[PDB]
Amino acid sequence: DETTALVCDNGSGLVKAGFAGDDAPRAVFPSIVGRPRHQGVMVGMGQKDSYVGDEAQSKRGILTLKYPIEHGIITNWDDMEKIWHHTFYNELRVAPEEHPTLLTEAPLNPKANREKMTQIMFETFNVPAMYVAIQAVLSLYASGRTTGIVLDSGDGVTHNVPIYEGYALPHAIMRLDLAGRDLTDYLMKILTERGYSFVTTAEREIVRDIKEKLCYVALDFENEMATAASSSSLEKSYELPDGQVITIGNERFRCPETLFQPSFIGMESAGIHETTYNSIMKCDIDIRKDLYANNVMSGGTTMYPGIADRMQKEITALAPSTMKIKIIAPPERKYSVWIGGSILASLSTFQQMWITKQEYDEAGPSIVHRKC
Amino acid sequence: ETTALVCDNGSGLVKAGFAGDDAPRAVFPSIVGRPRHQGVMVGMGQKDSYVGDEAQSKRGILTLKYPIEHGIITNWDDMEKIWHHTFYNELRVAPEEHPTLLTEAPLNPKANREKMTQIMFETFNVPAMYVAIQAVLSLYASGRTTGIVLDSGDGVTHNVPIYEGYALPHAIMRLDLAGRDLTDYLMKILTERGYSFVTTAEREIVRDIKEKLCYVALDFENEMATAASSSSLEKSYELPDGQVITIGNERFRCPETLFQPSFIGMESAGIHETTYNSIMKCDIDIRKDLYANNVMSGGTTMYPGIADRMQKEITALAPSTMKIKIIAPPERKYSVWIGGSILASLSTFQQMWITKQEYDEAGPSIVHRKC
Amino acid sequence: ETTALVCDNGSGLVKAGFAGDDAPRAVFPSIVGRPRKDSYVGDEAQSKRGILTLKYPIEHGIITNWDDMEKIWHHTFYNELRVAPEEHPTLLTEAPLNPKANREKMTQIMFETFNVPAMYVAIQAVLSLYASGRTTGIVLDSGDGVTHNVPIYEGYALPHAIMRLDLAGRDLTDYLMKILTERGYSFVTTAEREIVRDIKEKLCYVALDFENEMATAASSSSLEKSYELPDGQVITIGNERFRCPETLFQPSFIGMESAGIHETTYNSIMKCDIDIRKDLYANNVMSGGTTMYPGIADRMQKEITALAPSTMKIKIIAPPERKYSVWIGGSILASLSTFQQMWITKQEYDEAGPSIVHRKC
Amino acid sequence: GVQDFVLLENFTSEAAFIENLRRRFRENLIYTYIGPVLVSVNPYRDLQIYSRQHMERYRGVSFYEVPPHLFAVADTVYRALRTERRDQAVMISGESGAGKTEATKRLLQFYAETCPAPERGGAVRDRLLQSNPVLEAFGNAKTLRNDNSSRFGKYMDVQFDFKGAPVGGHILSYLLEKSRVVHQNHGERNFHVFYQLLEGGEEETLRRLGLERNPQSYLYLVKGQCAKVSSINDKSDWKVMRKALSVIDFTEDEVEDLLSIVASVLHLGNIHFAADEDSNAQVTTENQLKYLTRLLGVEGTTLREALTHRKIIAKGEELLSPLNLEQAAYARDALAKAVYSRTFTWLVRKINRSLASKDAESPSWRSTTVLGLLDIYGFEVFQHNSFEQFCINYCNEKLQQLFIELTLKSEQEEYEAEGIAWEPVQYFNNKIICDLVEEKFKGIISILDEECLRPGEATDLTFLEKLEDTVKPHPHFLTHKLADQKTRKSLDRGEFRLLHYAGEVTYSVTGFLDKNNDLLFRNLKETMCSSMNPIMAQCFDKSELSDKKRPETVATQFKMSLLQLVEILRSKEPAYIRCIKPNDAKQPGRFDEVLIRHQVKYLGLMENLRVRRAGFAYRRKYEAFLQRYKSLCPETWPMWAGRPQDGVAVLVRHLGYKPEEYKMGRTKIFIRFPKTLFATEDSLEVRRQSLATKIQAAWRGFHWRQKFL
Amino acid sequence: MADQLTEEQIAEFKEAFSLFDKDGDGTITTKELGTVMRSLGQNPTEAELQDMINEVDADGNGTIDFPEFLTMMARKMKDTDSEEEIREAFRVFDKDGNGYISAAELRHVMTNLGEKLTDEEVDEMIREADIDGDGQVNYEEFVQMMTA
Ligand SMILES: Nc1ncnc2c1ncn2[C@@H]1O[C@H](COP(=O)(O)OP(=O)(O)O)[C@@H](O)[C@H]1O
Ligand SMILES: Nc1ncnc2c1ncn2[C@@H]1O[C@H](COP(=O)(O)OP(=O)(O)O)[C@@H](O)[C@H]1O
Ligand SMILES: Nc1ncnc2c1ncn2[C@@H]1O[C@H](COP(=O)(O)OP(=O)(O)O)[C@@H](O)[C@H]1O
Ligand SMILES: [Mg+2]
Ligand SMILES: [Mg+2]
Ligand SMILES: [Mg+2]
Repeated sequence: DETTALVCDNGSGLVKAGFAGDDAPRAVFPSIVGRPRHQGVMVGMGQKDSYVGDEAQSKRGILTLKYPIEHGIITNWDDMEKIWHHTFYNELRVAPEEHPTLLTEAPLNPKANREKMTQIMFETFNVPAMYVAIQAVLSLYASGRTTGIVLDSGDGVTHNVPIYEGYALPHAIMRLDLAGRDLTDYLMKILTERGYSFVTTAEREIVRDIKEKLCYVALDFENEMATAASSSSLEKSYELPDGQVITIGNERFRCPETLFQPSFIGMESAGIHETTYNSIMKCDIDIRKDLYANNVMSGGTTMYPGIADRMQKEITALAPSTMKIKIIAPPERKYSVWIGGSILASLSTFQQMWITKQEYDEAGPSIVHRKC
Repeated sequence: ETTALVCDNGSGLVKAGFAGDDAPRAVFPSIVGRPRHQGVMVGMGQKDSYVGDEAQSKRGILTLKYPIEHGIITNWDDMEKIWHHTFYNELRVAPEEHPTLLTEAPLNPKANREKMTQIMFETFNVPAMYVAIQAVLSLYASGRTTGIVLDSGDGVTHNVPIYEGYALPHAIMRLDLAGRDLTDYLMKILTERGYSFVTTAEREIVRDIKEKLCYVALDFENEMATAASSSSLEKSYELPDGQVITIGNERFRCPETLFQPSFIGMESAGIHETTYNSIMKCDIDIRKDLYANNVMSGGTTMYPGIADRMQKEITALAPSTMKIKIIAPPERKYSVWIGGSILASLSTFQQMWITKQEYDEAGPSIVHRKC
Repeated sequence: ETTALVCDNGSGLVKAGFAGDDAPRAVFPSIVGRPRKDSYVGDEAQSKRGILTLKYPIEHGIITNWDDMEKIWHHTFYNELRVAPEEHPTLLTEAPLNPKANREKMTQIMFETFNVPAMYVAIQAVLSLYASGRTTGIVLDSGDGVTHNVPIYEGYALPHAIMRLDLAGRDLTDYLMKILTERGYSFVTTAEREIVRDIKEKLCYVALDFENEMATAASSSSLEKSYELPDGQVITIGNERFRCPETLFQPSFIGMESAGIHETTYNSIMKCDIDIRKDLYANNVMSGGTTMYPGIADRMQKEITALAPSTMKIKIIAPPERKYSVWIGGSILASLSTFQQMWITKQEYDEAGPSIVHRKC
Repeated sequence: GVQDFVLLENFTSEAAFIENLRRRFRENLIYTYIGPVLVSVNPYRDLQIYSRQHMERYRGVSFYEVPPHLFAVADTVYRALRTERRDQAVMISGESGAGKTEATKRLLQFYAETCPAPERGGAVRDRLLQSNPVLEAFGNAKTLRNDNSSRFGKYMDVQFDFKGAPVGGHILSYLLEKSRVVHQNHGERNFHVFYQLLEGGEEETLRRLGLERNPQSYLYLVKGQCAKVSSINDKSDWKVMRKALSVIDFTEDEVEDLLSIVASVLHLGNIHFAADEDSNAQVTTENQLKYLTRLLGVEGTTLREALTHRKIIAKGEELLSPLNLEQAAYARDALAKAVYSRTFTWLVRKINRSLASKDAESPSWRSTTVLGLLDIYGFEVFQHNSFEQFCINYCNEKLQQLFIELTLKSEQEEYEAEGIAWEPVQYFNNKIICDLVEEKFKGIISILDEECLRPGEATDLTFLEKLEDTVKPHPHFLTHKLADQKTRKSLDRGEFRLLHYAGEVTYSVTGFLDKNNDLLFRNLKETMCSSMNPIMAQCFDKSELSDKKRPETVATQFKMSLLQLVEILRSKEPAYIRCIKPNDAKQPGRFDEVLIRHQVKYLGLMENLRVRRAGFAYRRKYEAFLQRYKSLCPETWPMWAGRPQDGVAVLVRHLGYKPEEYKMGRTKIFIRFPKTLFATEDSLEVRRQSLATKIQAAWRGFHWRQKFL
Repeated sequence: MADQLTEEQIAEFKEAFSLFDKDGDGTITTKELGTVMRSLGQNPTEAELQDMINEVDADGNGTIDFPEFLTMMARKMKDTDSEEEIREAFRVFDKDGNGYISAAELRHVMTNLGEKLTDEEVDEMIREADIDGDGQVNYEEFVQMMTA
């Protein structure tokens, strides 16, 4: 495509990338760089120093896999440039020199994370203009709403942004460094109870697939525990890559329950239901009622079966009995940040919001803090 | 032994002792701490909970809680542990011997006094008690019959104008922003350098950073420009595990919230405007003397430069012929204590204490007739 | 009599005795050997190993052969300690992140095979703090089958900060069997694996700087040592003495992806709360037999000093009795007056079945 | 006043007991009974009551007939050793200065002068008594209460053959307060031998040992700050003590070995430990070790190691593990306590083997039977009480439990044997407070044994906090936390109160963990049984290294050794003498009621009287009762032709006893109120007028026919 | 009533009485009734002799006649004290029951109790109650002597 914007949701777990004005991301792949563990022994092949995304998942038995993003912060900048080069050259197949690029970020991130995204886009990729949107603000453009509280959860961050009539309330923004990778590390810990030992970075990706397929949220957790103690009716099974069958029971709701009980992974924080209610209770007069009725959910760790019924129950239990608690959890919610980023980057009134390379030449990487 | 006890039940620090002392004998965090984790060593002598300096010493294994929020007691079962610890562990007294002076902020819920009164007479069996107002006690420590007191605690900031010993209760102003809100905002602004503090134990580390490194800028936009252009304002702090923090404009962003409450997203006027609005709500004949007697007290007034910025800001609000003075004594963290030791030693005030006879005659509503 | 029994069911050695004692009475390899009696256990299996296949019923701290493990518990009680277990409450041990069926089947065999009056299963690294005299510290326990880290503060475990590594003394014995083939020595049978364990126990040590000991061993014979095999042949070994224990610090020598014991210790400390870490750095406790190498406390101190902030003091508690701190800690625990309310009794097992271990332990 | 306290009309009154003691003592009647027990009040005088004419008066008649004397107990216990031929104890009890050593000397004087081989009996007496300065020097100390209090239980047999002749004796020492060797409370000294050596010792004697005569030069002498006091002459006492060792057949080289142990104990307390860079202990001062390697006779490289390492042995490998400063101080103090209590056990063995039978005493020899004297410390309440008072008062609790059990059992088995229905007595149950101290996983000693053993920074206040949590609802326990606001004025923080049989006692917990630790590791024992010193090579033996247990705490060793003293005392037939010091001034005639009230309570004499009285004051076989009182009832006089029981049955109708005042057993009459017995002996007193009248009329009817006609 | 004197016994009592009568007036002194009765070996007490004299000293003259003496003799002869009774009376004063009493304790019970022995009666008693010189009386042999 010739003159469109690029929208690139660089989440902690997956890169989701595409053009603005599309319905969905063209490239969706793991936010992973993989490097070989072993020495190559047939000196007769083109073997890379490193592999990215779906190259690396196909190779992963011989690789060690590393995520450059952890808790929404780019911890390795060489591996992140390898991911962005793969995203543009291999996956989208674009010159980024020709496209304004919308990036996304969690709220309450280190300021250095935007400045280095900015510096790398203008100095390395020679992007003509660039912007960094807050991820939970994007899921409202996808929802067709000016008002709502948004729970967004990815691989590394859960965050709660309340917005009323198009205004964000930045004192009421909650952030929880607990999401999909934390629930995966806790499922690897739980799986040891049946003797299934997963420890390598490739086995972390096997357990990530178990969580994505078998796990669900209990409507009443103690009644599901009582049901799993007294029957096999909650047990399911999983063929591992080498043909071994796992069988799993209460492990499949104890993993997701860590969202409602952060103390399972040793954290002191309130659960996602309390964090959502506490973010509503930080807000103004007429606006509490409209946040309860527009409680939007976003990002991949909101995809467990039953999590909207659990959230609607737990928030109904905290809020007044006359409030209409209503949870917006669409089927497409796994891509809601990218979908909403496609809308933002398309809007006529957004086209003056971009940081142009002229503005980055006048003032250095610190330009993001004025513009975004 | 029948000396009066005094407790300044502050929102963040208990400050307690006897009338006729110069300073509190007990000064400890108003916290209860409960084990977060599985107790694994047997015979250790572990406890269901810890209080004050015990909880502040064991933070990494405890969920810390304050039973007071915004100067209101919100958890009475824990507030009883703090009072029991005050008498039995810190002061080492029987409360049944000593008339007890308590403190609270103005514009509090009426049930807070009644439930303080009931707990003192029915749980601690005190012979008598009284509930003084914190900013009124702060004029006793100053030796003044006249002035406007800015008292800023851990939970509440309040302004009380007094003229010749008469409070003007319609001109009293309260602002539920103080040192805990500044700590929660310092936790927010510290994430911009990537320092993440989130647990109730880390909230105490951020409180200690706030106490040691923060100051009030004489012109915030000029200090922001000084930080944007040099390292000269940056200071390091070493954390409990030896990691070294460094902060810059965060040192004056945090305190400036008192002058700009919109940093918390609050609509309210700043502490300079709230002082001037409280003076302007008084009678015209009393204002000249109130401007010359701004008494600052409580630990949230302890920032370097706050008496200079507060004088500068009130001087720009008040008429150019007025003689604005701010009283910022080195002991101003204890003026509610020092005031309570004075207004408990005074002979003319020994008729004022609520006796257990009057509480038995009238029930817990007696505080609204006596205080 | 009727004092408590204490068994460290180690992967490689049984240590067994009574809660009143300084040290275990029975210390023998956790082995059953069969011909090539129908079977021999412990020191009789080592004594006859030239005509036997020797099998360990524990691998990586998990009991993998229960009929052989009953032979070892029977040998412990009736041959080695000379007791009836029906008369004595029994303290057993386990690694932290084991399968649940391992405890339940321990528990069932104690109450239904050995008719034990009461028992408990304790975490090995938790016991190792009692012998150390400490209620705060991070314990690196490392035995024949498992290496594990448990951080404890003011007597509370931080169970999310517990780390496990399925690499210890047997993986090093199997690595020494591999790297000794480079000099031309071939050790293959289950008896030759025990000869190589006896070499590893006498010749190996941990280099304080691996590239500098590799440069030393490549430039002189000053590191070379000699071992007489049981038929009177002579081994010479050099570079291999510190190459083998280096695998605790570079697990990639096994082909494992894991971080070393120094990094795995630091990763536990950095999973604990900020306020805890200073006291954990001053209380790194080492226990179990693979912490017995010459130079390993100096290497662990060097490596954790480099990972930790420069103002922290790192101390490493590596007692001379390291190999027995789990059993010594079990003797202390089973002797505490407060612990006597914490046994699982047969009256509770007769109500709850084997599932009782997860409520009590 | 009444000779036997079970005849007291208001036997439930402490003030009526103390008034009858005062009335008898004013009258110079220094002895009373309580059933078979004797009470003695110290006369502070050479009263002629012990002279030969009283020995021959008391030889042959029991405690149930002759008026109270030490020689009534002496006869009773000796004729039991002739008649029942079960072995015997007399327990001498009460305060130091209450006359316990004078009672012990006069019991051994009676068993010398009244027995059929007086030259061998007098020799065993002299060997028992001439050993006193030595046992007192090594085993008494100055306390806050007395300048010469015994700090051990001292047992002394005289051993008799089938002929009732003394063939030998024994000495055994129990429960020595060995915590004193290394620590003292303020105002208390160590055992007397140290100050006696430093002040009394010769120049070469001191010079060969540690030679500085100032006692503040040694840490183990000065913790109580009491070294010089005008009432004690240490110089003069050592010149008497050193001669007692010569007279009791210690050769000069044994005394030089023994002084070398006493000076070794002084040097051990002067060892100071510094830390390594690893916090392991190192001995800083060579100057104590320069002497200890000569005086203990051990190699200095071995002793340096044993003071600073604990040795484990596992799979035949032996593993030296280093001690931290707290463990190295406890190891130095454990060695000093062990080396001192073992040289005292060796002194008692070396004395005791000089008392043994010279004839073979072995089959086909006919029989041998021992009569013992046990003298163990009384109950102990001071201004401040601590770990040694707790042990002494637990010992006395456990002996009061045994005593009241045997007293109650003796009254119950009498009423059952005589066929009287047991009228119920309710008495202070000592079992409940022994269980509070000693019950296996919930008593104070077990909670204290846990607090010395368990990991982390355990403290005396942490031990109190665990007692408060685990003893909690118990009726005989209290602390400032558990106290109500009224009792919380009397009882401080850092203290617990036990309700004992002798009343409430309050223990300060400070030093409970320091005094209960006894870390004599096998490494120290192995070092000492390798010693070149002839005493120490007998005190530590190679067979003791076969024990695989951890070191037992002092309270555990004390519990076990006290349980062994109790099972010894259940096996013997016990008699009891209970001693009262009538004022603290050592003054004749003065009865200090306030001090006597404490002693009568400490001795538990009111609980004894209650349990001994039970249903009825007095009982006697009808055969004896009828012969005394038949003269009041003419139908029975001068002889009754029927059974004695039926003769008493008519006589008590003639005297006019009411049906509730008496009962009739199988062979004994029982009298309920001593009102009835006294009104009967008063009726007999007015009837003696008639008996004299009859003799005078019979004399005049004869004498007239002698002087006339 | 209960017993009656024989004419020969009356003549033997008159023969003994004649030594005190002497002049033939047929009468004895009121202080002397005990002397004439004790001459026949009777054991009257001083209280019995006072109770006797109270009924016969009706009109003075310091004396009592043979008929009233013989009447008072017939009163005393009904129920005289026995050998076994006087032996048992000493057995009640014996502190041990062994058959011996001290001369000092005999002097006590003969002079601190009623109807006291005079110092003449005590010292002449003790002179032969001290039978073999140890200071004790075998009271059973002393009663076998005294009942002769
Ligand atoms: N169906 C699912 N059920 C549970 N977890 C899911 C599901 N689909 C994706 N996830 C998890 O959610 C995370 C992906 O969410 P996403 O928003 O795409 O992550 P990120 O924003 O960090 O790139 C991963 O941890 C993934 O395993
Ligand atoms: N040096 C300081 N600089 C700034 N703030 C301080 C300083 N010392 C204490 N504070 C803050 O003051 C508050 C405690 O003040 P205080 O008057 O005692 O409050 P309260 O009465 O509510 O308990 C806390 O938030 C504390 O962090
Ligand atoms: N001196 C030593 N040097 C090196 N390794 C040793 C030494 N002593 C024992 N080991 C090794 O320690 C391991 C046994 O440790 P142990 O604590 O007894 O393990 P476990 O509890 O699992 O049985 C064996 O692999 C053994 O070879
Ligand atoms: Mg996402
Ligand atoms: Mg305040
Ligand atoms: Mg082991």
